[PDB]
Amino acid sequence: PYWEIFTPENAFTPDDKEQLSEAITSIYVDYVNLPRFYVVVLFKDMPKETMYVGGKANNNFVRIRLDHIARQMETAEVRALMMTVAEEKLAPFIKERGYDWEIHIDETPMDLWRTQGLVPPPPESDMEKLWAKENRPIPYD
Amino acid sequence: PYWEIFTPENAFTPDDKEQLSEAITSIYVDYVNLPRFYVVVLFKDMPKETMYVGGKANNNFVRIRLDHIARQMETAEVRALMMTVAEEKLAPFIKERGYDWEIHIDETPMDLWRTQGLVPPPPESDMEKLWAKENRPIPYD
Amino acid sequence: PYWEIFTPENAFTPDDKEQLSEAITSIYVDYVNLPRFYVVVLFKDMPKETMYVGGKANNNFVRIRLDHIARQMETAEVRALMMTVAEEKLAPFIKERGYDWEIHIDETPMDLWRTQGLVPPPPESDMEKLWAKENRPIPY
Ligand SMILES: [Mg+2]
Repeated sequence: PYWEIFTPENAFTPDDKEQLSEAITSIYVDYVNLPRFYVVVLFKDMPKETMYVGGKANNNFVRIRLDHIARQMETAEVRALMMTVAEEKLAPFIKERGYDWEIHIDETPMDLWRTQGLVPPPPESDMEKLWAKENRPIPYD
Repeated sequence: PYWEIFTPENAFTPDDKEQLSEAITSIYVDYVNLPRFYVVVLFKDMPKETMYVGGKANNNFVRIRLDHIARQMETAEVRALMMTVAEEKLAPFIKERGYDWEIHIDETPMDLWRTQGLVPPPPESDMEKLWAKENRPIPYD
Repeated sequence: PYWEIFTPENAFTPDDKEQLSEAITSIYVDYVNLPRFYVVVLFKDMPKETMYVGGKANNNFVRIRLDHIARQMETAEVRALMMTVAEEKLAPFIKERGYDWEIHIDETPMDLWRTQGLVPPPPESDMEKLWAKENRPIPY
């Protein structure tokens, strides 16, 4: 997963970002058994007067966009659950701190993706489980 | 709509950005009566020697990328019209100020999107018309 | 092609960025005769404690994402070749300098794309060849 989180400048401390990125990572570890290192979260500070909503600056706004590469979600129920779980992980840092926020996901081709130069193994394969156990990309054939 | 506009550092004043984001919002309001707050425009300043076109730094270049989430464009005619209107709104700020520029759009899944933790209502629904009237996301069932 | 390259602060000098974007550009020029100016590379410096991998800051990490707009890659072999050649161009600047790195591609619709306000010509068309030779969008 590839997460971008656009925030007001200095909204989050390093400890905040660690805790939030840990919560996001736990989504994929708990629900999909993904290797932890698949989960990338990029925090991007946005100065005042750079984020515009409906033609007006919103300096109290967190905008989230992510790509899902590793898996495709095939049912309405699973797709709704992903959005629900995402909101649960985010709420302590965003909603409950008074920010406005919005989030969307795109699904991108699994075969156009490399990590440390390696082709990630098939979903739910024994090799994927090994990558998850050691939490690193291990060369294989 | 989710717009990213990468510009040279200090290309636009806060007033420029408000006027441009307003022009962008008007595309969607005028043609379909979309809720205004669906339209997000993110301005990102890029310092010199960070944007490379054909292998050479171009410090006079505005690159625009957007996601369409709320609606799909189903005919060639509508898709061409969208690009035409986009160029019209952009021209006073970009082309006419001597910038080089390029723009593209991706369409992403409508059902993997939440605003203020809420599921946006169906297109052309009474609830969508209410969201547009109040220009706020209102909880519903 | 639309490339975003996220790096640790001050990882690359202007000369580094010039050479790397030239290498990336050579992919499309050499293999498909794409117009050079189609290839855009954006470098984004990321300060310490802004890139998190598996819940921990990785301050030694280069993340690459690109969109392919102009054409689609229709076979497994071509799609694999693209990733292989990309890794080859990147290695002298990233892998060989000791960074961790990751890359992925999305394919976006050809007909929702304009450059200098113009409709790009059809792939492999006579007009595309003129755009490539002059390396600029020629009204037509
Ligand atoms: Mg896409």
